[PDB]
Amino acid sequence: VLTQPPSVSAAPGQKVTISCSGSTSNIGNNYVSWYQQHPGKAPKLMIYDVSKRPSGVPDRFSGSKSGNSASLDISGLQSEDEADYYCAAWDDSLSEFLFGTGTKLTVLGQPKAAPSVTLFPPSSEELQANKATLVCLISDFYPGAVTVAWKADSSPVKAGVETTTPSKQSNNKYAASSYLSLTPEQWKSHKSYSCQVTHEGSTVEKTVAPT
Amino acid sequence: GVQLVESGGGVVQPGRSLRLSCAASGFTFSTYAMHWVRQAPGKGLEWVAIISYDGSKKYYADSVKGRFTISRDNSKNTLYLQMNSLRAEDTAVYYCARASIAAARVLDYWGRGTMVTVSSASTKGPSVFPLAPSGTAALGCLVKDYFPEPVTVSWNSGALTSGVHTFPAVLQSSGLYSLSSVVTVPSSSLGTQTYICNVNHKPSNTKVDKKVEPKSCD
Repeated sequence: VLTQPPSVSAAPGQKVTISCSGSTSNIGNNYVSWYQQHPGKAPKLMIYDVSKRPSGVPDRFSGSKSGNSASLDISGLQSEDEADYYCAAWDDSLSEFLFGTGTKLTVLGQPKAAPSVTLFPPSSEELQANKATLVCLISDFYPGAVTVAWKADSSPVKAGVETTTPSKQSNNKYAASSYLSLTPEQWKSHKSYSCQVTHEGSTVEKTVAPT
Repeated sequence: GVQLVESGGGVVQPGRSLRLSCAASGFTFSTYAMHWVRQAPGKGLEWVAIISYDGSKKYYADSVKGRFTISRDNSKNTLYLQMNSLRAEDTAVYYCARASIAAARVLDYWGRGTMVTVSSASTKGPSVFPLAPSGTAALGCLVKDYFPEPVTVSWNSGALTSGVHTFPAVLQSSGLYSLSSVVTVPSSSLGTQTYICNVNHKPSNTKVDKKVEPKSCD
């Protein structure tokens, strides 16, 4: 539980705000904290006990709590800022700490762009190799953040999926790949398979079938 | 200043155990609640367990509750995590963190974790396949199921590398790394230009040359 959006983005000096929502079992009663994890270094306590900063954190990094959801506001964004965040809290019912779905705050350096999906169907060979590997090619998007998940026909499922993380490319944009490995027969039966690349509110569901 | 440096991780065939190790050096460890957090590649952070300053009570997340064990040893300011029955999903990076003094719900200082890798494999090679092409279409090669990480690619031995990008692999469940490469060309130049991928996997001492063709099928 505890959903933050996968995204946010804004200009080299403007404001922005990431949300956090869970339930009365958590956030609603228990104190919330927020962490900033740049690409490869470790995380850094940004805000704690709802609105508190460790002398070491600017005043622009603020944070409130309304009901069963907390929000981390930020103003005057700086390249510095651009990193991933996480809103965490303690859940009284599961007796164990909880982390957030995470959010990537990208500070606009170049014009947005939509992801270029390109779903490849199983290769004739591999199929023979008693295996079914579906490739969903994703590319050329500025805010390097998207969401991937598949759907065998009507219904969706994750049983057998593995998606990479974005990664900058020559042309300055990000680009990542998903994978839906199957059993050649699972490939046969279900009359339809689609790849869903949600991104910036607007999604894109590319489908392809056996024939 | 504070200092926490994890240690003791790497590669381990599923099941048998392995113990991680964190060492504080920047305060009075003997009086600080300790935390274990891990992060798989890509997936966010997942909380694991917590132990008091004297190692009496501790809370684990069902996500392990019993598969793991978090003991500490204040005499040598070292924090531990015992991992028995290493399920594959457990592959990730292990962050060691110190919770505040009067706010155990606050991890103030973490350290660059240490990488865990639950994979029962030993050197293998590539399993190249053709991503039949179809403004102007794109096509590629689908390398799959290799164990030793390093693996490079090229198309036609270096003829205009533009319009190409080879993604990062991915540790599938079978603890096998797979990755693909892709190219873009004039959909008008189908059946006139020969496109093939110059694959390469040293750990397997292999080169591969799959020559992709247009899908006159279905």
